[PDB]
Amino acid sequence: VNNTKKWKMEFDTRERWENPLMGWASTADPLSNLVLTFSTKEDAIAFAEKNGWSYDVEERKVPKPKSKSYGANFSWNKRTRVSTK
Amino acid sequence: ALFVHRDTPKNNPETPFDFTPENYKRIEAIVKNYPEGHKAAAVLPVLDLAQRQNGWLPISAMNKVAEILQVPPMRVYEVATFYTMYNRKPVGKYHIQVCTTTPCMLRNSDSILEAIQKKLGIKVGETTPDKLFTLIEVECLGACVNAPMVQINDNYYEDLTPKDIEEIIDELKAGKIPKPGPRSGRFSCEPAGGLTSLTEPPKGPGFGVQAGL
Amino acid sequence: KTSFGSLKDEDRIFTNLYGRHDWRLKGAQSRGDWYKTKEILLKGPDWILGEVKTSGLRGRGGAGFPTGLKWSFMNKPSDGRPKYLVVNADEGEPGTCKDREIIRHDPHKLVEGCLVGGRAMGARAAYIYIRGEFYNEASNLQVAIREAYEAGLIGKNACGSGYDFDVFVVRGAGAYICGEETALIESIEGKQGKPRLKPPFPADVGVFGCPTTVANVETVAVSPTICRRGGAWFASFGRERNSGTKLFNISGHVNNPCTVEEEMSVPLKELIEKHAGGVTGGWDNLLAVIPGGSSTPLIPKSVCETVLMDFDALIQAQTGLGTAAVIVMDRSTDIVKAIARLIEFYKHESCGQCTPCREGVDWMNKVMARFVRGDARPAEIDSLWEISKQIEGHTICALGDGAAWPVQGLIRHFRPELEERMQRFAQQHQ
Ligand SMILES: NC(=O)C1=CN([C@@H]2O[C@H](COP(=O)(O)OP(=O)(O)OC[C@H]3O[C@@H](n4cnc5c(N)ncnc54)[C@H](O)[C@@H]3O)[C@@H](O)[C@H]2O)C=CC1
Ligand SMILES: Cc1cc2nc3c(=O)[nH]c(=O)nc-3n(C[C@H](O)[C@H](O)[C@H](O)COP(=O)(O)O)c2cc1C
Ligand code: SF4
Ligand code: FES
Repeated sequence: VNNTKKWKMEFDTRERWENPLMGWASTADPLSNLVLTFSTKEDAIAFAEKNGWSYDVEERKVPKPKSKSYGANFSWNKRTRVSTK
Repeated sequence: ALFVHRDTPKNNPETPFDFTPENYKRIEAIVKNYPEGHKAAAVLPVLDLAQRQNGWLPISAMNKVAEILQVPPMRVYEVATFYTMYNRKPVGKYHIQVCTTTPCMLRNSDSILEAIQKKLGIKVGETTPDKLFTLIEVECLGACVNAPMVQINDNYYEDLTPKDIEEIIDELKAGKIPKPGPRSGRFSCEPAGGLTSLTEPPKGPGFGVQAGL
Repeated sequence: KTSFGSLKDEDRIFTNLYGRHDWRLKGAQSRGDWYKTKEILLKGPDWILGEVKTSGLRGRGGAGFPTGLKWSFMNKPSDGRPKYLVVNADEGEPGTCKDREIIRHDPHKLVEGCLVGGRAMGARAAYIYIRGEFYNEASNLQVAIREAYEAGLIGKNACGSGYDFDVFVVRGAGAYICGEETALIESIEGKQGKPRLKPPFPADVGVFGCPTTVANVETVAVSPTICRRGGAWFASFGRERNSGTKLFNISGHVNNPCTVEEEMSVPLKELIEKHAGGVTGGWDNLLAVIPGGSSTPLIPKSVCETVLMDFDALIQAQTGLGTAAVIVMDRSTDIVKAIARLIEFYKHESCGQCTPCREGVDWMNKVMARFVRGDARPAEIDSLWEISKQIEGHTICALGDGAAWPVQGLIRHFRPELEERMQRFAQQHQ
């Protein structure tokens, strides 16, 4: 989860097409590889508003805390018995 | 020796296996030993029962044990490939199991393994061409003070010399069944030159019983 | 008492250890078994647990946990679930054949131990997980259990005490790891015998999900004798925290390999030369002794001269007591071949569940198989030591420890013999 730590700003992907000579991915988009890194969401929003970029924000999707129990694999009456180990 | 199955014509889910009805009553008595709702706990006896009716486990005994216990067939395949008794290949009618761990290797189980090899004309893992003797090499059978020893199908043959195992094989080829005991002078596990203990008669009920009982 | 051993025949628990008397019910009641069992049952769980705590009984399975402290984990109120005593009758340890003798020759003692122990722990039934290889012993035990039901000693209103108690026998199917208590639980439940992690301990989550105490055949069978003879009688043998009597299996390179009941802190040399007729070729022919079955580190001749056969004096001798199974090895032994065969046993008997045992026990078997031939160099000895220290302590159950300890004992006491083996390989193959 070390790649899910900091906020990122990317841009909309523009056209990539085939080079007629070699078959490479040609582009006309200067901002096609521009990925910016921000500590918090509001620093990213402030950097987008400072540069006149129309932005949209997706909120951080955090994994909810699960209830883990090893002995629950070996219950008396519940369906959470494992059939093998 | 493999742990994946390939359908041979004699081992497939269309191989005829089915229990006898007295074995169905035995399976009912097995399943009544476990709590209601834990019928899967009867996988290990019933499958072993399938090894006693048939001699080995095709993949129809495993599927039948899976079906009559309402367990998935993989959960029977795991039990069949985990535990070393379940013969997933047909063995001979007498399944000779020589123990070669350290308390038996120190008392020369190598000479007895060589004796069974040079007697039957086979080696470890092979079955004799009449399908009567299968020789393999097993770990500690739990008869260490009676070393060296072998197991044949239920029975421990203990304190063996190569002549003793030659004679046991000779009378297994003749149809009789020998006595599962130490082929030396002693009876079960006592010191071989007479009792060093338990010579006095046992006391009986009431001896040494504390007050207030 | 200061010197221990020379146990008297009147002070024996396992009378008819040798099969010389009638193992059935009319023979067993004529030897003190099933006598005043109802008066043991009626005095409650707390009295029986106190008599087991007073006696100082430790776990005869081999780890030596205090038996009263272990069984008092069940003295707790019912939470709807039933409670189970489970008898560990697997006995897969090389060297160890004592539980075979208890089941084969004193089966009613085990059945009365099931009844008394399950009364102490409030248990509903006894699942005797017997070894699958012990078929004749299992039918032997089933005959005794039929005799116990037909006499009304167990079952409905067991011994006339108003206590309902069943005794079941589950046969194994050929796995040494199914003697480990959680893997034995998983084997009773119809699965692969793979050990559970701890916690939950089996007193919390055990067989079928129930409160469950797994205990050895010996620590269960000696419990009616502790209840009848008193706990102080059992604590009056052996050293302090090393109380009682013990079955010993002296096998290997002795004159008379045998099972013997002996007092707890007996000297090893006295036990060997008194009950087994001594080492073959004399005591000066002694090379090593594996004191307590395969899992314990071996000890050489200079430790075997003075050592006591209990838990604590063998821990101080940097080995363990274990199952008190004495494997004696004379000077004619290729000791590397014996230890490498023992490591081969531990890779054949290893359930494959966690990484350090599944990979490192096979890797130790490959290294030990090259050490037999000497096809190595001395820097691989210390490396092998490190491999054992990466298996020991990091595994789920103690079979990784029991695979690491023979390697560590062989290195610690016979590093020069390994080095001369490898240098003579080097000078005869180069
Ligand atoms: N008799 C035989 O055939 C064999 C015996 N062994 C012996 O087994 C020993 C290892 O046994 P283990 O059970 O793995 O060792 P040990 O760490 O776990 O535990 C011994 C007993 O004490 C109980 N216990 C310990 N701490 C507890 C706690 N905090 N709460 C509740 N219960 C607790 C456990 O449930 C177990 O029954 C080895 O030292 C070896 O001597 C090994 C192989 C074969
Ligand atoms: C790999 C392994 C195998 C074991 N096998 C047995 C066994 O066969 N019989 C036994 O009584 N204990 C065996 N034990 C010890 C048990 O874990 C447990 O401590 C014992 O069975 C019950 O506790 P007790 O010593 O108080 O009776 C084994 C332990 C391990 C790690
Ligand atoms: S260390 Fe070995 S014996 Fe233990 S759980 Fe892992 S594979 Fe099993
Ligand atoms: S070592 Fe062969 S029976 Fe235990």
